Amino acid sequence: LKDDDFEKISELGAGNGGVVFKVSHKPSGLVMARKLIHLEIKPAIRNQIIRELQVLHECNSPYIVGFYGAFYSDGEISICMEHMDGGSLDQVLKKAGRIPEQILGKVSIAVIKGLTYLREKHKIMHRDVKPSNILVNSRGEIKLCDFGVSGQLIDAMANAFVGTRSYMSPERLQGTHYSVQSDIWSMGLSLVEMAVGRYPIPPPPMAIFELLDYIVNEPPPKLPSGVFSLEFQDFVNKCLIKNPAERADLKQLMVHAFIKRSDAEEVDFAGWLCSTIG
Amino acid sequence: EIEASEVMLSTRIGSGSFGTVYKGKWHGDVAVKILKVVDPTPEQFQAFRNEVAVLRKTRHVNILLFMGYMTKDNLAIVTQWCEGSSLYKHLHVQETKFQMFQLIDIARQTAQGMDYLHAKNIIHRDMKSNNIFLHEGLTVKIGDFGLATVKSRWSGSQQVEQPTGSVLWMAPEVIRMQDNNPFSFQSDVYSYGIVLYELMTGELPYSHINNRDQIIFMVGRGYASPDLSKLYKNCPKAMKRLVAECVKKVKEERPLFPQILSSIELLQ
Ligand SMILES: Nc1ncnc2c1ncn2[C@@H]1O[C@H](COP(=O)(O)OP(=O)(O)OP(O)(O)=S)[C@@H](O)[C@H]1O
Ligand SMILES: Nc1ncnc2c1ncn2[C@@H]1O[C@H](COP(=O)(O)OP(=O)(O)OP(O)(O)=S)[C@@H](O)[C@H]1O
Ligand SMILES: O=C(NOCCO)c1ccc2cncn2c1Nc1ccc(I)cc1F
Ligand SMILES: [Mg+2]
Ligand SMILES: [Mg+2]
Repeated sequence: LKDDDFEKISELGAGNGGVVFKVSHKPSGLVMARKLIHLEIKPAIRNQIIRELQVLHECNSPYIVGFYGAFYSDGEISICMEHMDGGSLDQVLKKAGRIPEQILGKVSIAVIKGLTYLREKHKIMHRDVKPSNILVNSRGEIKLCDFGVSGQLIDAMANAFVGTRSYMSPERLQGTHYSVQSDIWSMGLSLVEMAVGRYPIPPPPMAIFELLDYIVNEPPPKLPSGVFSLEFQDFVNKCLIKNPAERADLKQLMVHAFIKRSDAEEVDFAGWLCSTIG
Repeated sequence: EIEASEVMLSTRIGSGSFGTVYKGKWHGDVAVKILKVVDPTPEQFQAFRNEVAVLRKTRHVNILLFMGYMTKDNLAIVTQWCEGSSLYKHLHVQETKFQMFQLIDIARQTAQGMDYLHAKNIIHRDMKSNNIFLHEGLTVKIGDFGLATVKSRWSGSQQVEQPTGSVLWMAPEVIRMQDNNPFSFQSDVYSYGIVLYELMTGELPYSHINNRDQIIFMVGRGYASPDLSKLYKNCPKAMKRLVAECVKKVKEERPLFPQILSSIELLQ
């Protein structure tokens, strides 16, 4: 895949790392998302990142977004993924005041299945479990994107401008050993940010470092009781545990009653998504 | 203000923390940075125009010229175009092999430029290796200085007063935001010390951290500092003392740029 064979149709969104454009593939005539991450790195690092991103070809699962290729055009690494009509879930928070609990359970099931597929088949941790990094489709599909396939890409990203928010587990910020439990902590934070209609680090603005200190040395946030089921509060509390050892691992999360019950429940997520985003 | 009809926008170069760079041809080669601000409030725009004035007066061999602004092609600034690449590109992207005296000369020129900028009470925030360009080969040019009214977003008539820019060069005191006005001379001194570390190491600091968030937290809390064992063995010892001096956590203990300039003048 080359730069000259895409015609940018629209902008999907822009983040601190880069900007994603809804584009067309001239040779094949299909619409795909093209993520441009601007970074100034060595050509050897560019080739290393491209080869490491090639691995994304065999990452096939209903809970991870598609991948067609990646290449470096001019001062930017460009990754080509399959287009998700619903965009990301942060777009949904901008649409709806708060995500309902049943679809939130569906989201949780999708993300844990994606995480366990990634861990079991690729030995890869997401490290970026955010509302912006899980994507939704018109048919009801929920997939994971922007996970840590290329380590050198993460190292190049490390040199980044300051952010506004953070979804990091305290063990990563402290610098201690981190495992998938960091991803579970991040996804628990994401569940809190979806259930309530706000970014939940400063419980009901505050700068980035103050956010980070607060999530390092003070108790983790919790959902507002009385407007949510006890099961989903138990699920997020087990996800949002400061100690990685006490925090539940994936194997407990599959057999977590929240996940099993939400899988038993039949929720028409496609219709609700179409209603809330038009 | 500069009338946009005379300026012509050539191929894009890139984007940054608060603007996007185009190549312009207004009375010669220039660089036009369209700002990310979509609806600049009149107060912000007026304070920015006062900046346009102050920065247009500034004239050093070591800082890029600041011609002016234009409100027609959205909100934009016209600055001197630098054919020479950025210092970040030479040190990391191109891995340019600089001799000892060349690195000392880059440090001296940067210190001189920041000294002049500080003498007119201009706090060159967003100070990093990206903003330094090696014109004609070795002459150091500081750009993207000042512009505090634009780099930061505005909550109407109130500036957001929150950090903005790359975190590897940011001061712990401006990372913490413990004060409404933490940008000062010493913050620029710390940022210059970080660029000094990059000059004396050839690598970005905190290479053992892969996530920027961990960097921010452990810098502001003091758990992480640029270790001085990465510096070159051929680096003079007083140069090492100078850089360790510039990167100290305590704001007030960091020296002011005349002292640093005296330090390199002793080194050379
Ligand atoms: N395949 C896709 N389909 C639809 N929208 C997408 C797709 N990929 C990305 N996007 C959108 O593009 C936006 C830009 O994403 P990024 O550039 O990764 O920034 P981000 O996701 O907000 O995370 P950071 O930390 O800010 S870089 C996302 O927030 C999505 O809304
Ligand atoms: N006057 C200039 N002459 C030549 N290239 C420039 C000039 N100003 C900016 N650039 C280039 O434009 C690109 C983006 O620069 P900026 O938008 O200023 O971002 P930055 O300098 O990396 O950091 P900040 O915080 O945004 S100023 C880089 O590749 C710079 O080398
Ligand atoms: O895109 C990234 N982050 O963006 C939001 C903040 O992480 C991202 C971050 C780290 C990373 C390591 N190797 C690839 N990485 C990314 N790219 C990426 C990879 C796979 C897919 I599928 C889609 C993608 F966009
Ligand atoms: Mg993303
Ligand atoms: Mg610059």
